[PDB]
Amino acid sequence: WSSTADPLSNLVLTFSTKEDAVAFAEKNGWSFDVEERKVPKPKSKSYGANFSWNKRTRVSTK
Amino acid sequence: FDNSTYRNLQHHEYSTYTFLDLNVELSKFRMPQPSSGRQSPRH
Repeated sequence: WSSTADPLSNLVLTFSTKEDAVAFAEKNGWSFDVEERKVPKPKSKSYGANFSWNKRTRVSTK
Repeated sequence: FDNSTYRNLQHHEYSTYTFLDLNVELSKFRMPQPSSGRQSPRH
């Protein structure tokens, strides 16, 4: 079986904002690394572009 | 004048290539085709 010796291997905490997590870590004395949230950028979708008269976006199959 | 006979008997003499022979014959009557500016959508 898989054996461990550290008691915090399963500890995961949930927070509403980054600032809340930072405050909790600071008041508990833990040094932390923060990663900014990654949000997918808005994209421009066009179903008509599948059948362009002169562009490369025209699809060869459906 | 009479409505007796049937006037569509010619299609009895149609072979396997008649349609494409007619297309070949009409090839010289057309106007130049428009162009999209490419050779293909993958060019």
